[PDB]
Amino acid sequence: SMSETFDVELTKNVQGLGITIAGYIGDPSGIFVKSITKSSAVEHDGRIQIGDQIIAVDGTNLQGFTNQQAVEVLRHTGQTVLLTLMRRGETSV
Repeated sequence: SMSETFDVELTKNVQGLGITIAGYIGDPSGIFVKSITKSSAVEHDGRIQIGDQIIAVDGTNLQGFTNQQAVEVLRHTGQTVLLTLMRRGETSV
């Protein structure tokens, strides 16, 4: 197994952060970056990539949460956000 964990301090503009994030919902888990908007704060920063897992927001660890619970933390953020992400490079399946 191998992963990278990193954090990114971001300040929203008119387009917000500029990421679309998703996880499985219904009856491993997690929420992941699906897309990054052109000219967004996230794109400008350059570190975050599609497939990165969001594992913490503003001091709140998300890894024990339901995916929708985690989504709601992101939805209710203020203008400045500290995101912690995990990027998996090797897995055993």
